[PDB]
Amino acid sequence: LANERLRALEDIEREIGAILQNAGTVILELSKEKTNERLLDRQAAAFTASVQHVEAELSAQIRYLTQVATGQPHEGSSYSSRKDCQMALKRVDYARLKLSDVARTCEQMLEN
Amino acid sequence: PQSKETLLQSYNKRLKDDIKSIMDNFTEIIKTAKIEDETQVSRATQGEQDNYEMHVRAANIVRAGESLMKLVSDLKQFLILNDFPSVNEAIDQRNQQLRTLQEECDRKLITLRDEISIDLYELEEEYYSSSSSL
Amino acid sequence: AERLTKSVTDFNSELLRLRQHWKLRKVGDKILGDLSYRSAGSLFPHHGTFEVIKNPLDV
Amino acid sequence: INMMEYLLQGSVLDHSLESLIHRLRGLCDNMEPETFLDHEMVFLLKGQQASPFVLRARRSMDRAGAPWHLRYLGQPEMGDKNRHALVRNCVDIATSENLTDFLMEMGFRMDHEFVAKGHLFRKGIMKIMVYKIFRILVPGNTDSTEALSLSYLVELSVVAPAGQDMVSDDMKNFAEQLKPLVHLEKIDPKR
Repeated sequence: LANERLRALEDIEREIGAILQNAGTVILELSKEKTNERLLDRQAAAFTASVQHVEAELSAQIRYLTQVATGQPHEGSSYSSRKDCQMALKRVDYARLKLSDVARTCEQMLEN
Repeated sequence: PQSKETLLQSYNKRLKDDIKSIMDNFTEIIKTAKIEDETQVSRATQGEQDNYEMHVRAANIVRAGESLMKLVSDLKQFLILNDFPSVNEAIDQRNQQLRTLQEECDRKLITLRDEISIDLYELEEEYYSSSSSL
Repeated sequence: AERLTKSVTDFNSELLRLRQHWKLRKVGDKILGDLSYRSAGSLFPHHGTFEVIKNPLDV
Repeated sequence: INMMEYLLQGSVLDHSLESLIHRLRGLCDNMEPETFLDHEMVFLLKGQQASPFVLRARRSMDRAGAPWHLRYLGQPEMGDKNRHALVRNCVDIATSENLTDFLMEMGFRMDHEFVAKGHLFRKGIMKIMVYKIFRILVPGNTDSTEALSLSYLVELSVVAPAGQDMVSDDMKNFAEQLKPLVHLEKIDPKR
């Protein structure tokens, strides 16, 4: 599932980057001496590319869900195995307790 | 899936509308800021109105990024909650693990039962044969 | 943006473990789960629907 | 009372068998698949009536001591368009092994034989079977068979009393909700 994790990471990164780009561009817009001419155009291009990339990634990721999507909430659960294992562990704990009590009584016997 | 299919259609519609709105807002802000002569309206008021419009547009774009962060959150939740494939595999794995654990535990328990029973047999052969005789 | 980066660089791992034990379902915006043995053939008329809220998450 | 079986039939290519099975298990009741191999032989009586009575006998080759099953499925009762399901009269009788000899001595003559290998899932009353028809290679040789086609066959069936129909509506809804992965529709047997 690490695929989804990587997707989300990329998404967040791109979003933050585009936001920073927009900030810088508007700051240079108010600037009395916009020295970053070509640089500014490059930034605009980069921001546009980033937005396009984000959109494409998002659409593809949305389809990923539709391929597994069905509306049905899904019945199948692990409740059976889990409950069984819990019961077994409790039984083993009870056995351990009884064993310890018998051991303690035997120790008492030895103590005299 | 009508419900899920309609939800997917609504998500696509929201993404397209937000992208178009953000691009239009950015273009409008750029021309307005590039700058224009004031006629009748006058800078004092026209300039203050432009400042308010730019601030409102920045607020709209900042929260249009928060809406997309919410969209990323929904993407992660649906990938984790509505991926029945992953669920099948995970359930199977946890089940196998727990079953093996339980069975190993049981084997150990039985052997113990066995060892405790042998000790009990020795004690039953003893205590019963003790002379004592109150 | 910087605020988003500060909120960008655990909820997901937690929800993943939750999937590992509860197999939850999607309705509205109040995502629910199954807390009954109705999958394992129990005819008890009771809704075992536990909610999941954002508070990295609370059940 | 008579037993009517609602059948919706659709196909899945093998390269999508994996995904289909995954989705199926995820939505269907929490069970493992049953992996069923069944050998079915069709016997027909050339009676005075133009229609020949056709009885199908299935033996599990994968299990031991499972009774042969004789099933009679008559003409379709499909009429209204607001059901999207093949409603047919169904009589199912478990039988002993001597069944073969009994039927041939009774006059019934064997027609064709097809083994079927596939998985069985049940959702409530609904039972979904994804199976592949292997045209037996040599009628005697159950061991050798010919896969009829690459695609597997998905059948969703509910056999219930004639008065019940809510279960058939549930079957139609469930098939529709399996549409993104694959399409199950009522296909008339004719051509």
